[PDB]
Amino acid sequence: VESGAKVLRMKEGDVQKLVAMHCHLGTKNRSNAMKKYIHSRTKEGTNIIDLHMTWEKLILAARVIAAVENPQDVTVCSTRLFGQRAIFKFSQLVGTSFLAGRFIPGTFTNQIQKKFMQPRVLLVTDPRTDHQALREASLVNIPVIAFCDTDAPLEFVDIAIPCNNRGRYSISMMYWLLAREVLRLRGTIPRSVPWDVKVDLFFYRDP
Amino acid sequence: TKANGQHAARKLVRLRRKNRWADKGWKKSHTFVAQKANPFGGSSHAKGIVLEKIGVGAKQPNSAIRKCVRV
Amino acid sequence: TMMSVLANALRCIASAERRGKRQVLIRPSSKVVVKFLQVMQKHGYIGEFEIIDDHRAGKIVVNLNGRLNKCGAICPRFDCTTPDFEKWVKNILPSRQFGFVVLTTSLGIMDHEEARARNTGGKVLGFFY
Amino acid sequence: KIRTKTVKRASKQLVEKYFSKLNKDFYQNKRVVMDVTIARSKKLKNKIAGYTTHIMKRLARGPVRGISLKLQEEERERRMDYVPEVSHVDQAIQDGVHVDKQTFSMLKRMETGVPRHV
Amino acid sequence: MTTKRRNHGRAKPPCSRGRTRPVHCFNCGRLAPKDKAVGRFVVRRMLDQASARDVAEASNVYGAGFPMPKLYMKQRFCIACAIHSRTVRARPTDMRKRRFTTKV
Amino acid sequence: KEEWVPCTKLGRLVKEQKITSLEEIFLFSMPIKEHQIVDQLIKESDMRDELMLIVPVQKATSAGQRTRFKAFNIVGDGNGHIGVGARVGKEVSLAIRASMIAAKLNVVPIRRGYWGNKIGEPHTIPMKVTGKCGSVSVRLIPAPRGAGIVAAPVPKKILEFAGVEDVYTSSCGNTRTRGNFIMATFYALRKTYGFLTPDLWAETEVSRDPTDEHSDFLTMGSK
Amino acid sequence: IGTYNEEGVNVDLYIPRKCHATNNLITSYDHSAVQIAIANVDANGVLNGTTTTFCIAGYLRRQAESDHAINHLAISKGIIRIK
RNA sequence: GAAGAUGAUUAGAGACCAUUGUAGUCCACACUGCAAACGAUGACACCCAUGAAUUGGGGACUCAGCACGUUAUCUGACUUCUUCACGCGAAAGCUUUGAGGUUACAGUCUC
Repeated sequence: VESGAKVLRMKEGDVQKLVAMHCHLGTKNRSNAMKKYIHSRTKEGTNIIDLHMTWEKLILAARVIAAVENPQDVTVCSTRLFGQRAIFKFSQLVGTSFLAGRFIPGTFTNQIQKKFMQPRVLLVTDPRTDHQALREASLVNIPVIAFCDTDAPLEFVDIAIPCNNRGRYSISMMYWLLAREVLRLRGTIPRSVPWDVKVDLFFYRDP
Repeated sequence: TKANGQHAARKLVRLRRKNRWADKGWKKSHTFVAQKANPFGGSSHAKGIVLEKIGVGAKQPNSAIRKCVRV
Repeated sequence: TMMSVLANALRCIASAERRGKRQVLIRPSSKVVVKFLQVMQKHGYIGEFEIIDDHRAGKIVVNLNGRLNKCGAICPRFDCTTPDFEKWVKNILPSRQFGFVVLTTSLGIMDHEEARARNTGGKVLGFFY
Repeated sequence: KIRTKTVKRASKQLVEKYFSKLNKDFYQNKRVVMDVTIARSKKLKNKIAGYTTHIMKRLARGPVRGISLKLQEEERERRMDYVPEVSHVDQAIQDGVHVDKQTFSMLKRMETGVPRHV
Repeated sequence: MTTKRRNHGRAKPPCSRGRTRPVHCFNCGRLAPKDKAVGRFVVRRMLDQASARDVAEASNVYGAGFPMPKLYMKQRFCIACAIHSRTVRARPTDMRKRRFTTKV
Repeated sequence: KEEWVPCTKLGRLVKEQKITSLEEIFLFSMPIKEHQIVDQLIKESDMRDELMLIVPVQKATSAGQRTRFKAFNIVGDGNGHIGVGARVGKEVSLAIRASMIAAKLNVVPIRRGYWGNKIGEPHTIPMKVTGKCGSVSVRLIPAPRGAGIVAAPVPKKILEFAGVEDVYTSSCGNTRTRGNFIMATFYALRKTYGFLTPDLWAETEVSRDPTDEHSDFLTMGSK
Repeated sequence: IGTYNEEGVNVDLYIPRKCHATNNLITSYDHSAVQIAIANVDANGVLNGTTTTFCIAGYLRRQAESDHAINHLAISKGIIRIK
């Protein structure tokens, strides 16, 4: 950003977590528009995402949700179990609205409907199957931020965070980092301590 | 399409002169077979001597009898 | 082949502009193509351009600021005159306000606006909005 | 044979608001249905009664399509609070992490550099 | 008129051949181009299961002794031919474009 | 009318004095989803509502056939706001009432420039524009002052609405299907602001949306 | 800025917004032309308040050129770090 | 196997079907130039994005310092996205392989 003291920069323990829970990898298939994000290819054929790139995307999306002073106008959406849990725990803290399970059409466009809402901003776990959401963000003038599989298209995604959406431990990490840093910039939790509660709360468990 | 060259002129001219013969709104003016065919000679009117009164039918959707004159 | 140098250049610019691209490549170079670019860069429609040398024929490269909407070519190079500035300026352009037709003269290469000023007509070259 | 959506709707609502109804006995569930409801049909009340039995008999397995208020408890059955646990284990106290040589090459060229146990 | 099929019911692409050899039918003797013609591969048994048992009883050097051979053939059919024995059928728009390649 | 309850952010603001003009809504692109947003901001004695067409449509059914009526509305201010509805209803009055709603949603502003003579306030379109619906496409050409509205009576209306008093025009293709001609002409008059001109550019500053600024009072609104 | 008279007086209803990426006029008609507002940050993680703004056109979400352009815009203003 | 012959089918039937059968079907040397000779898309040239393959060449003892395959790149051909981008078209459809870059109408030639 600047002027600034190298603030909100990747660190030892940050990296240590990401590598471990395997969100540094992508999906195996080569991209259709995310070619730049990919850093090489392994001898398992899985495309590694660059760490520096991902990190800056995350800080960016923090600046977005920091600029909404009524967090309830931002939406979170999953259609996948692995992100389901992490949504609920996030909407407690950051105070965002959400719909999870499945997106329902006409929640952002159909007037006669009691599930009607007008977001300022929208998030998604996967732009591929949350797609209905995105196409109703388009016509209401709502920007988007998504957690993009490398394979995934970027259609109707304004800003994109490269991600692995396969498995629980991948997705939980990303929501946890966002939520952390967001609360560090609003309500001023210091970055001096390690953050208060665990990533294990954001893991899907089954009831 | 067409030719945009500087000296292309003669090809354009000869093209038009050919394709106006595919117009019937050119023939009707310039050709004197049309004039000949017309029973007035292309004049506004003409006079004639009445021969016989001829009753003439009508086409299928409107059935009527029409009064006509063989001149 | 190509029978107009200008046509080869300014169909790369137009297409690129409609895709919003911020640089374009141009396959040939001529003394003429230079002058055309120069005009538009003064009036503010182009950032910069480079001419690169292969020592056979150069490859121009241009930086678009996205301020153009079209750059055409009037191919037969028809004769325009001191009265007939009016004619062209109406017929091929969307306006008289910001339409720029570019012409050739003995004097050099210039806008219609400057052509009228020095009172010389000539053969037309290209146009832009 | 097949029952209507009026039946199934009303019976679902009942099983959410009442756990007085809990039986597989037609007879008990009938008498508590009819007194709590105004529906003014014998048919609808007997249907609804038999549906509430059908619900409970299926709940003996577990999965139903019914509606219950049991969801309250099933939600806070999720206790994921453990002292590090999976968090710092994965970060390796000495538990180890090993990963591709491309990953290695990336890490050491970062400003952060490699973290320990990798 | 209207381009009902892009490939025109052929495995022949535009601007390559424009001529592929005719091939007879094993039904009606009709000729059509090879690419148009409707290929199938049969793998026809020489005994029903019911009879296979009975013959394998009387066998010693065969059946149990060696697995029974089958008659293999390629069958190239006409369009009309195929449709009438209902081994090819009309499909909705979305499905007509699908192919399964040369695999079964 | 009957008492009105906004379900739209915009709607709330408009019912208050917060958004006081169309311009604010337009300038930071936002859809108008309630026709009541137009009526409140732009007072009656500026608005006009004409019915450009009413026609029967028929849908085939075994034995007797059901019928319906298509109709168009056109709407706007002579100060440079226009908007064209079209809708369908099974009776006359239905489709009429419906049209006027849709019309007031579809409202779009109009840029008017000059021909190269500057006096008074704009009398002329700023440039040539085209619009196309079906095979018809219209070419609006800017005219000198005192030209009048040189077009057919169908577009003459549509141009009068948009504050254009000096124009020269021609159409192409099949123009004798009325409906297509209307939509065409309207898409033309949009395309003005869709075209970049030197006079406009200066890297003009943006500022916060009315929605964002007023977020607090929308929260209070929800309560 | 905008059309003027010979008297220098503005005649326009409004002057439309700029899309910084392509330098093209954002229409009222385009509702996919989103205004993204990021909140700046200083040392000690304190928000300066919303200051900077981007505007993206609706012709950049019809093929998703959006992400690409946002980066070039950001990186130039020092918001996003590159090595 | 046209023509012809015979038997059926049928109210009538060289019919469609069945059994036959001449010209023809083949080759050489002459003519004919009449096809849905179609991609119903004239020829040359420029610009134009998404993914996975195939076909040739090139790049990183004994017909043998060889042949094949994989990774990656390139030039030349044929085409698919049954997730082809922009755009065009009345629509069906067309998409570096144009019917796109065209009322903001002009690269060149021809029928």
